[PDB]
Amino acid sequence: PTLWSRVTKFGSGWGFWVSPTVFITTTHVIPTSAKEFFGEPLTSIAIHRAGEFTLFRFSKKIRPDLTGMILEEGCPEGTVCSVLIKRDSGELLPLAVRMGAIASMRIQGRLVHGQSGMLLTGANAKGMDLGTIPGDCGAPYVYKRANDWVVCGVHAAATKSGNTVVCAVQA
Amino acid sequence: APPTLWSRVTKFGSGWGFWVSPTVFITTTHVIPTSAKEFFGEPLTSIAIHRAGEFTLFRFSKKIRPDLTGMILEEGCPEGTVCSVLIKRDSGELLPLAVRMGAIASMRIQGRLVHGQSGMLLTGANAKGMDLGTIPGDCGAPYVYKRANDWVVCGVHAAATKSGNTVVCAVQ
Amino acid sequence: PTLWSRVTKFGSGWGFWVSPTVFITTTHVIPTSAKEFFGEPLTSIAIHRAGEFTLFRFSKKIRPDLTGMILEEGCPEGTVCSVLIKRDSGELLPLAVRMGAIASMRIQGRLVHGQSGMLLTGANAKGMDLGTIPGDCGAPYVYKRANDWVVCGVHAAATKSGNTVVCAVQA
Amino acid sequence: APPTLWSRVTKFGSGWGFWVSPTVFITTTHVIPTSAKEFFGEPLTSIAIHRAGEFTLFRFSKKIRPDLTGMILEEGCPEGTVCSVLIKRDSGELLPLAVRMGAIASMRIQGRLVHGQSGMLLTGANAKGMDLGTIPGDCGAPYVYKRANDWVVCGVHAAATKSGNTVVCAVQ
Ligand SMILES: O=C(O)c1ccccc1OC(F)(F)F
Ligand SMILES: O=C(O)c1ccccc1OC(F)(F)F
Repeated sequence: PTLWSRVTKFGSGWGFWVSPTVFITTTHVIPTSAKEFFGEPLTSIAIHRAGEFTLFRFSKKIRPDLTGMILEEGCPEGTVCSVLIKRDSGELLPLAVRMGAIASMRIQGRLVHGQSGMLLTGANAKGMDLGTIPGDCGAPYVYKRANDWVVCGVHAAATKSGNTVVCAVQA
Repeated sequence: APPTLWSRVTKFGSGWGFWVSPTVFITTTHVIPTSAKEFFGEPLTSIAIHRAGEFTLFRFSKKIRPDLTGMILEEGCPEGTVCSVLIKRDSGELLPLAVRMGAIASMRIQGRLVHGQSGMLLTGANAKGMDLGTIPGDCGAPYVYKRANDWVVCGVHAAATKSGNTVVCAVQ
Repeated sequence: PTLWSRVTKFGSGWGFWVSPTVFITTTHVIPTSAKEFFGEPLTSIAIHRAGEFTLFRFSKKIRPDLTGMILEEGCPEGTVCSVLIKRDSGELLPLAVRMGAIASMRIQGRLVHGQSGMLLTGANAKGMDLGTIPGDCGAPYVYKRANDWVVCGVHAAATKSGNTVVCAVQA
Repeated sequence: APPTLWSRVTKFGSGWGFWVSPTVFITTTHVIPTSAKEFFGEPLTSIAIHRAGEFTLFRFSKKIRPDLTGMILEEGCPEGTVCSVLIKRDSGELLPLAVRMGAIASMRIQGRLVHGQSGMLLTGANAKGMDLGTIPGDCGAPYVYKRANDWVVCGVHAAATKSGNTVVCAVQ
């Protein structure tokens, strides 16, 4: 009965269960030495990568407690999403982000491609929480539309200021 | 928010309260159990109650929480200050909901008349629900913000609109 | 062909032409000594006041160049409106405001009733423009909905900070 | 924005340009008339052109605008800075559109590849239109912001998305 339930610690960051068999994450957090994930051998896992966005489809239900949600290739410009950040502290941190255009976007010295957005906290977090930290990568971008939650990508990067974030998206 | 702030948040009646010092506990008036004659081992006799509408402050005659340092409680915060509401949810999960504070207001929220410092949640578009917004069970949860050095507490969770987006913090 | 066209200097502030015969303004800006407005005698003008919101209906078309727009009693909580500020300088200043609840709201020492909102400029204007000044009262609150512009009230007050505004609304 | 800043905004080709000093005029590359051999009485011969994609700077050999003081032009602004875009519209109307600036970006805007400092308009929800947003005619309009004492200029209007909400400022 909760979206928070779907946000799972993974590699150097997090990922998100879209359904009992589909898990999405940020490509840079995935382990580079692995034979199995969540007790299924890589043998049995379809991997689909598109830049900083990776989708895994398992051959058996890993989370049969979940129903399948809508996944979309980003959202309409001006949509206000929630980035669902979990911290190792036990803290849950849903932050509002106004989404902008698809772009390639030089984020502290790095070329990153995805949908840009700006945190509504503007306070421009520098250790009060209120913004993202490197450890948060792979957290999902969701919003409510009619009666349904939509997930439209995963957290790939953020600028020192904290104002600008990049959501990696399905191709 | 630091653990010593989470530490001050106590389960109380139909919601929560917050330890400002070893002898001072604050909460929302409507969560206080109406028939209670004793709190933390002390009878009403031994407790100073100060009530102003939906804000209630208890001062005990002995240190109930000697592990704590006295903190700054202020009468709300400056307009435009972004606060965290320290909400505990099922399973030792900590939910510090970001809120932009505005004006001292009076409102009718679902039949009932409410007075305090209004704010708007910064967690999502329609914050209607337990995942992005408040629930009745969160009443009494403290509003807090970090200054240059400090954290300060400025009120307790009293109400939210059917939409989710607007909250009311009751104030000293 | 422009919404800006409908924003007309008036008394100590402004008002807005909803149609050729209907003009809305903030009650406190209206002149307290008058026999005619826009060349029609008060004789011929229906006045409807509700607190800080006043509607005038003329007996003849004053602005027959305009079509009639939708007027609504405030908007849904979380709607992002535009306050259409005109300055005596010639400047046009559309500012985004996220609307909140109907409330009575003590704004620098004054009881004002209407829909509260917060300026997205957050910078909290103190002489860069980016916020309202007393002279701006009566400016309309509009937003786009399907193919139609909606007007849902007029600017009645703002806090020193600049963050909080009150939109006066139809009863 | 002060009148001495509005004063610097000149009608130029398919849009606008801006006088940084008596001898320095900046604009968006794509508004420059392609067949022009003379500007403000001077032939190309006598003008220093510096071009970096969609930003063009002209330095003349004589004071074209001796009424002006030299101003600070910077290579864009810090992330989170709120700028004004100094747009002139039909009838001596002045439209300083509020924009929150973000990251140096590369985008495809309606078939065409664009590079500069991205921002989001603060004028309304869907800024699609001339009343809340930009139009093709606004290209070259300067981006400016007020500091403690100063105003600074940090780029010129190069592009906007079909939605309205995202703009691109080309930078030195
Ligand atoms: O001191 C205790 O017994 C205690 C134990 C767990 C949690 C809170 C406590 O403090 C108090 F609220 F005062 F009871
Ligand atoms: O100095 C002038 O002739 C002048 C007159 C009106 C507007 C701009 C002007 O400056 C210049 F752009 F340089 F032409």
